[PDB]
Amino acid sequence: GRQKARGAATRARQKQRASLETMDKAVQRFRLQNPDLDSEALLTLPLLQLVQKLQSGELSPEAVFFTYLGKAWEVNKGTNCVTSYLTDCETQLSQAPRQGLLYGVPVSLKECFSYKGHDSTLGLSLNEGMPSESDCVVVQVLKLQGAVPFVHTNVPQSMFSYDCSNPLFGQTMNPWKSSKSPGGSSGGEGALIGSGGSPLGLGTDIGGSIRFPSAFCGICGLKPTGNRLSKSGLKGCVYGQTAVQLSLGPMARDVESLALCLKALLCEHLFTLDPTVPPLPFREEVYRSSRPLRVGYYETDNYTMPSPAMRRALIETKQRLEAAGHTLIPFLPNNIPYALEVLSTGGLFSDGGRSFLQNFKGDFVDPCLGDLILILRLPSWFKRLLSLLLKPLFPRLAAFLNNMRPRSAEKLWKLQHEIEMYRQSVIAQWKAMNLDVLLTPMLGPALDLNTPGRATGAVSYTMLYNCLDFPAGVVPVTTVTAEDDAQMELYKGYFGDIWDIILKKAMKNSVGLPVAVQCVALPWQEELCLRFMREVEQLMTPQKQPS
Amino acid sequence: GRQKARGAATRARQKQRASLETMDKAVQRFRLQNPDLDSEALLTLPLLQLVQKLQSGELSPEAVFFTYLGKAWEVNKGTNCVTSYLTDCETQLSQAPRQGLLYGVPVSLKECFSYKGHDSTLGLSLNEGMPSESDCVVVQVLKLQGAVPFVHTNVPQSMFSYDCSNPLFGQTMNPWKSSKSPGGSSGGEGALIGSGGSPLGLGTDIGGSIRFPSAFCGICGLKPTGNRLSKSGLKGCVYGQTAVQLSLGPMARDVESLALCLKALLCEHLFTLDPTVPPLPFREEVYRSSRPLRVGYYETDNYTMPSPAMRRALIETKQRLEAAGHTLIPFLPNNIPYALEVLSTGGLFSDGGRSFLQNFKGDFVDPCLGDLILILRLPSWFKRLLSLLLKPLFPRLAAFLNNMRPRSAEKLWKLQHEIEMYRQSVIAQWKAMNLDVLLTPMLGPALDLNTPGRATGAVSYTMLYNCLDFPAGVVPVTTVTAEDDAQMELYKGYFGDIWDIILKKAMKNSVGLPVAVQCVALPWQEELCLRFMREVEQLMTP
Ligand SMILES: *[C@@](O)(c1ncc(-c2ccccn2)o1)[C@H]1CCc2cc(Oc3ccccc3)ccc2C1
Ligand SMILES: *[C@@](O)(c1ncc(-c2ccccn2)o1)[C@H]1CCc2cc(Oc3ccccc3)ccc2C1
Ligand SMILES: [Cl-]
Repeated sequence: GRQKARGAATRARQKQRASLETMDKAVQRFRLQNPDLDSEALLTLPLLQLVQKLQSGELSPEAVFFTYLGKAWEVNKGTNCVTSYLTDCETQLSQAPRQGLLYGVPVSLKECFSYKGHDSTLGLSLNEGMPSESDCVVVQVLKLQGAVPFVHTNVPQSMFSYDCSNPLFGQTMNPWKSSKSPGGSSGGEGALIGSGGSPLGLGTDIGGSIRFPSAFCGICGLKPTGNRLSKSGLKGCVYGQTAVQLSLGPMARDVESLALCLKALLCEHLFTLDPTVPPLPFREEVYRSSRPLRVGYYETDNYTMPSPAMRRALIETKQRLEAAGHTLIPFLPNNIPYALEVLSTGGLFSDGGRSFLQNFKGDFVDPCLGDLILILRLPSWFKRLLSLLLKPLFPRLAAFLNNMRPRSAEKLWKLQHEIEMYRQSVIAQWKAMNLDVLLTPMLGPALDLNTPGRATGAVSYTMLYNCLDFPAGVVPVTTVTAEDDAQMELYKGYFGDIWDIILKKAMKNSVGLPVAVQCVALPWQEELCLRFMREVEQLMTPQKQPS
Repeated sequence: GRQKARGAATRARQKQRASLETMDKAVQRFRLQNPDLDSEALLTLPLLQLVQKLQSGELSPEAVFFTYLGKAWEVNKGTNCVTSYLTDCETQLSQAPRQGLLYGVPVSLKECFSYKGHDSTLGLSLNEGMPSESDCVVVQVLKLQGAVPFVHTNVPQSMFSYDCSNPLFGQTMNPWKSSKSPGGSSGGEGALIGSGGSPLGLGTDIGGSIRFPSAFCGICGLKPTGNRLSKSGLKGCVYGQTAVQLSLGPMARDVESLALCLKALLCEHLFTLDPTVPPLPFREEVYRSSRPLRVGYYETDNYTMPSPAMRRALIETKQRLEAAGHTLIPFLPNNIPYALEVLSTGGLFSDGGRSFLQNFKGDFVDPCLGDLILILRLPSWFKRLLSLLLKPLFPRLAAFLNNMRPRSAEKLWKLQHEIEMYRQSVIAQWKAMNLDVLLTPMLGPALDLNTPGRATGAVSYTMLYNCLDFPAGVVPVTTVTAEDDAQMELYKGYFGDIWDIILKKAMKNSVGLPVAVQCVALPWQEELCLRFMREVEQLMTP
C-alpha cells in the first residue's frame, strides 16, 4: 500500500513546479521593467547596508524583492531548496510597515514555520494537502517588522535528520558541491542563503538543525535558548517532548544579520502575541561590547573525532582570539557520553519512538533517514537484547539502542530531573572557570548525500547544547584544503564502529568546502553569544564586516 | 515499623525546642541591654518605612532583629509556626550589605528554602538529620541584598497540602482562631507574618501554597510565573515533574512589600547565580503605572461554590474598581474542569503517585493529608474500576481518581502538549476580551484544621493558575460578617459530593476571619499583577 504516498508526492511536486513557475513569471515581468538595475550589486550588499538603503528609500522594496526572487529561482535549479512560493508575499510587500526594522527584507522560511494557505508537510504524506490556516507568531512578527517572507524551504522527512531529502520534494543539494548534503534539518535554508538566494532565513533546531546546514553551506546561524523566541505555530512531527528543548533562530550570511533579526524579533509584537515568551529585549550594549573575553574551548569532545579541517578551524580561531587579547581556557562539559546517550537520546525517544513512528504509517521512508525507522519499530525487548549483544564491541551503538526504548512517566520524570541536574553541573563547571563564552568544533565539512542518517554519533557537537539548552551559534572560519582532505585517510574515529566508518568516507572529497566553529554562551545570553560570534567572524573573515 | 520515624520526630522536637530556647535567651539579653526601645512602634512600622529607617540609620539592624525575634518567639506560642532558628543570623546581621535593598530586614523562610547547616525536612522522617550543605540561591540573594533570614517555618508533611501539620513539628494553627488552619503549604509563613512575627517571608506554590496561607491569615502573597525566580537549592519531595511548574514568591503584610522583595530578588546576583532564570529586571514603570485597567472577573468558577463572604469580597472589589474608573468585564477561563481534573491532577501525579509515595515509606501519614496516601497507593486497575463506579453519582471524584493513575512517557508527552495548548487557548480567550488583568474569588475563610485534606476540589480557584502558569497574587479585602456566616448554613456546592459537604462544615464559625480576592496577569507580568493588587489594596483597605 504505497498509492497514498505516491499521490501525495505527485501533488506536492505539481505544487512546487507551479510555485517555481509563478516565481519565474513575476521575475521576468519585473526584469523587463528594470533592465538597468544592477542586480549583482544589490545581491552582494551585506544585509545591514541593504536595510539602510531600503529605510532611506535609496532602494525600493520591489527592486530588492524581485532581484532576490530571481536569484532564489536561479539557485534553486541546482539545489532544489525551495518547496513553495509564498504567493501572497507581493501583497505583504506593498503593505510592509515603513518604519519596521526589517522593512523590505525578503526572508526565507524553513517549511515548518506555519504560513497561511501553505502546507508544512515536513516531507510526510500525512501532512500533504493540509494547509496552515494562520501565520505562526514569528512570521506575524517578521511582517510587523516590514520583512517579506517569500519561500518555504526544504527539510529532510520528519526533520529528525541532518540530511535534506524527503519523498515529496526530493533531495536538496549543497550549493558548493552537488554530491554533498547541505546539512539539515534546515537544509533548504542553508542551500538558499549559502548560494545567495536569501539574505535572511529562519530555522529550527533540536539536535543541531540550524547549525549543521549553516556550517555545511558556509553561512552563520544562531540557535537561541529554547524559550527566547516563540514556537507558537511551528509544525513538528512530535509534540510535548520537553526534556530536549527545541529552539528557532536566524540563518544568514554574517553575524550582524543574525543580531538584526534577533533585535527585530525581540519586540513588543512578539511579547504580546506570545506571552509565554519572557519579554527579554535585545541588549545592544552586550552585543556591541569590545571587552576582552574568557573563552572556554575544546578541540575535540572525545566522542566524534573532528575532521582535520574542523581541528584546524578550531586551533586557528583559538590562536586569533589569543592574539586579540582574549583568555583561552581549556574546558570540556563533564559526562558528554552520558549527556548524549542517556539524556539527549532518551529525551528525544522517551516513548521508544511511538509518537514519531505514527507519522510514517503508509509512507515511504526517505533513504536519507537510514535505518532510523527500522530501528525504532523494534520491540522494546529486542532493542534491549540487541543492545546487550552490541555492548562489548560497540558500546556507543548499544547505548543509543538501549536509550531508544519506551518507558513510564515515572522514568521520564527521573530523566527530566537528571537533565536539570546535568544543566546545573555544566553551569557550575563554567562558573568555576569564570567563563564568558565557549568555543567548540562544529561538524564539518559537509557529509556526502545519504550519509548523515548513517552517522548518528556526529550530532555530539551540536546536540549537547540542546540537552543543556544554551544558546549556540556557528560561524564559517575556513575552507577545506587539499592537505586537510588528504588527512582524512588517517582518520579512524574514537570507537571504530559503523558511525565512525561512515563519517570517515562521508567527509572525504571536500576540498574548498566551508568549515565552521561553534560559539556558546549561558542560557539567555544570546547577545553575548552573538558578540563572540562577531569577534570570531571579524578575526577569521575580516572582509565580512565594515573594514 | 515506625522506630526510625519516631526517632526522627524526637530529634526534630528537641531541635525545635532548643531553637526556641536560643531565641528566647537572645531576646531577653537584648531587652535587658535596651529596656527603653519602643518595641510596639517598631513592629507596627510597614516594611517600606522599616527599610527607610534602617537605611538612614534611624533604627539599628540589632534593634529591628531582636524586636522581630522576640515577637516571632511570642506569636509561635499560640501558632507553632517556627521549626528552626537560623543560628548564624546574628553573624549575617553584622555583615549585612549596607547598600542592600533589604538591609537589616528580618526574613522568614518556608522550611523548603535550603539553609546551610539546617534540615529541610518537609515534615518527612527521611529528611531528618540531613542538613543542607549550602543556602539556596534565593537565600544567597536575600543576604546579598542585606536581609537577615532568621527562621524556618512549618509546612504540612510533603507540602502536597493546603493545611499545615506534619508528624515532626506538629500542627500550625491560624493566629486568628486556633481551631482554624493557617492554610498551606506555606502555613508557617502565613501564621508568622499574619500575627506580626515577620515583615517578609518566602513561600512556594504548585497548587495555591502561597495563596491559601496568605488568604487564610489575612496577608498579601504573590505567586509569580514559575521561572521568574530561581528554584535552585529548593528542597522538594518529587523531582522532574515539569508539566505544572513550581513557583516561589513573597508573602508580607502589604503589596508594596511584595514589590520590594521581587525588585530586590530580580538583580544581577540572582541572574548570575542561576543562569536558567531569564534575566528580566523588575519593571518599575509597569508597577508604578496608574492607567485605567480592563479587568476580567468572575464571581464563581462553577466548580467550587464560593462562600457568601468570598462572593461578597469579589463583588465589592469589582464595584470599587468600577467606581475608580476601571472596566470590569465578565470573564471565565474555559474548560476549568479539564484544567483541574486532567491537566493539573494528571501533571502532578503522572506516575500514579509512585515518586511521591517513596517519601512515606516507613513514615507516619499526618492526619491533615486525609486519604491522599491511601488513594495514591491503590493499584491502577483499582483506581480505574473505582472511578467507573463513582462516575454516575460523583463525577468530580471519579475524574480526579482516574487522572491520578500512572501512565507511559508517550501519554505524558501528550499531556504536556495539552497543557501548552490549553495555556494558548486561555491566552487567546483573554486577548479576545482585550483584558489587562483578571480578578477572581479566593478560597476563604480559613477551613478548620484537618479539613483542607478532605476538600480537594477547593484548590480550583488557585490551581487553575499553576496549570496556566500565570502570575497570581492575593490581597485581603474584607472580614466574615455575622450575615456571611449565617448564609454559609444554606451553602450546597455544585456537586454535592464529600468535598462540598466538608467545605460547608469546615467554613462554619468564621466571623471576623479575613477574606481575600485573587489578582491575575499574563505570564511574566508580575509587575502588572502587583500594580493591580496595589489598586485592590488601595480601594478595599484605604
Ligand atoms: C534538527 O535539530 C531538528 N529540526 C527540527 C527538529 C525537531 C525535532 C523534534 C520536534 C520538532 N522539531 O529537529 C535535527 C538535527 C539532527 C537530528 C538527528 C537525530 O538523530 C538521532 C537518532 C537517534 C538518536 C539520537 C539522534 C535526531 C533528531 C535530530 C534533529
Ligand atoms: C502547594 O502549592 C505546594 N507547596 C509546595 C508544593 C510543591 C509541590 C511539588 C513539588 C514541590 N513543591 O506545593 C500545595 C497547594 C495545595 C495542594 C493540594 C493538592 O491536592 C491534590 C490531591 C489530588 C489531586 C490534585 C490535588 C496537591 C498539591 C498541592 C500543592
Ligand atoms: Cl522559561
